[PDB]
Amino acid sequence: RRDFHILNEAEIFQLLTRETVDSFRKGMVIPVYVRKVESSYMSVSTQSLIAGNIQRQDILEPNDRRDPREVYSVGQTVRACILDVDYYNFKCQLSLLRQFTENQVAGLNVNRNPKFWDIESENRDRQEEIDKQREESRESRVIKHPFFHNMKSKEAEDYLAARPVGDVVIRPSSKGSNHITISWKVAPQLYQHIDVLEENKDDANAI
Amino acid sequence: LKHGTYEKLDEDGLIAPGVRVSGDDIIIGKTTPIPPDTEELGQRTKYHT
Amino acid sequence: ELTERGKLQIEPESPYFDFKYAKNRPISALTATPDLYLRMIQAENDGLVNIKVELPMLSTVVDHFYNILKSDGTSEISEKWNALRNDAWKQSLDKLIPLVQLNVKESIRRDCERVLYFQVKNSFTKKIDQAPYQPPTYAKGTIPRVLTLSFGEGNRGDAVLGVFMDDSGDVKSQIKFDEDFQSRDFSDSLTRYIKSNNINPDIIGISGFNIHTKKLFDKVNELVNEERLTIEYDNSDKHLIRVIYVNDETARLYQHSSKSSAEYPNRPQLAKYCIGLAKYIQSPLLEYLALDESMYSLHI
Amino acid sequence: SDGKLLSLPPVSIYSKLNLNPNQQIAIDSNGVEVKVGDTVREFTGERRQGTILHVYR
RNA sequence: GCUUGUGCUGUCUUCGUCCA
Repeated sequence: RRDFHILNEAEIFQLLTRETVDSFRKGMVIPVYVRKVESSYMSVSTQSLIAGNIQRQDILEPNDRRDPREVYSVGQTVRACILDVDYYNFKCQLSLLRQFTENQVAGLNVNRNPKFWDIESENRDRQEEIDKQREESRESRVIKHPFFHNMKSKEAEDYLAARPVGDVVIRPSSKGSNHITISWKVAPQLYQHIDVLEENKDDANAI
Repeated sequence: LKHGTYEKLDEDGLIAPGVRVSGDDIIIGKTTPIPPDTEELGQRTKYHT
Repeated sequence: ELTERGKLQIEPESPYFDFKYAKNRPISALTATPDLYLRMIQAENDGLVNIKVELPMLSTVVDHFYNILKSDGTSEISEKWNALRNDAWKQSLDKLIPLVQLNVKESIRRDCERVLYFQVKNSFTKKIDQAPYQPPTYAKGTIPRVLTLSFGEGNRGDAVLGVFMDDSGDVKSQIKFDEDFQSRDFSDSLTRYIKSNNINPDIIGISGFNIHTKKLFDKVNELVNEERLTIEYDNSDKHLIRVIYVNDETARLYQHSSKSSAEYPNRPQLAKYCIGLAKYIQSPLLEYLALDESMYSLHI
Repeated sequence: SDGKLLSLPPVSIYSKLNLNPNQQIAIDSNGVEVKVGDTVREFTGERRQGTILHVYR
């Protein structure tokens, strides 16, 4: 048999942190835990007890001029991106810049060659799911007013048809819950719909 | 332990006269022995007796 | 192909995402990567995906067999006969295709399974192929006297346990260090245990469950480098006693096995873990054998 | 974590993964911290919802 | 980075307080 096998840096790291070198390397986003906040750096801890630090250039955005302590405090965990890993010393440096924490989405290295990958199908499914995300729900509006009636434009005109000239009805507007359509009889078989824009609304159903 | 504070007790477990006390403070510190558990496994003498 | 279940369940993080839209993958290259085909089959069995085998030149074979079968007549009667023959031939192809697809699928499945079986065999052999640690100035195969030190986790209240075993494989003495491992008292007590009691271990093993064990390893290495704790050699550059990390799958499984409890009814779990580490250093093969059924659950 | 089911003897299992709240931490898509027992809803897919039982990676 | 401490009997007896 071969002599006793001595663990190396990668094997020792995997044994201690129970995290593989592949799953913990450059270009990965992990929810680290803030442990100490300082003006020039922030000391954070990962899930696997790996102590990390970030130099002041990356805790806050380059455009912002605030203080690290005001924005982030102890116990406020944030997402971070791995920049460097000291496997021997179990030390890592992180970045809070959104160019890493947000843009890194397709982190897999799957070969997307059109000859062997159906890019068109994945794209089509992508707009399908994005349109599904765009899909929402809407409901009717209820208002309490003596001259308010939940009628269509033609319905309001027909309701005012049986009434003499000058009678007024109020119905929801098609421009949104912040708009109100008022229909009044200008003349026999002649009606005017006037849109009213609402400001400082307490509620969608409120006036 | 009681939820009060033990910081007003002296070395002998008795409070000293002249000390202002409030409700739920500990004025007499007393302990009763308990057979130790298997915590002697890996506790550095920090096991409840 | 993807079913609706496949359309919804294959996420960018799921292992099935590697072949969510694969197309025209060569069969001959599959045998070199058996796990991809195995995972495709597993996803198919889950009702998510559908695997299809197709030939670019299927029309070529159909036309060639038709030309062999078709008649050379040109009359409208011959045209009707040729049409009937071609339609029956197309129906025969429709019936025949699924069976051939299934046969080819089974053949590739067997090939990939055999390849992965051989790969797992080689990985296990590599895992279990290691002779016991050879102390210096001794021939290979000699069983060394070993000392294991461990504390497990390193939280406030984590004493360091020490277990020493001789070359005979029988436990000789177990000691507790109840002071802080960073104190001078810990180092002095460890030095006294190492030297005064004539223990003279050939190699010292250190292991744990987290990164806190690294500091203990560094402290022990510094102590060894400072006190010049050279190995006793039976009757001159005396060599230092080696301190290394120890793989502890077998130790972790041994600390929970009832075999240790029957063997050591009055010992802590950490003592059993240290004994398992020491036995693994003495003889990895026997420790791997001791797993019995739990050896199959090892990450091979 | 993969989504499959296994059957193993109690001995074969390594040990329980005792994790403190300082270790068992979850962050949602928007970056707001979510703790144990909270109710969240899947952003896409089946868009299901439920209470968090355990957080790992 | 050293991190904070949650739990109380029971049964008699007596003497009292406010109405009655």
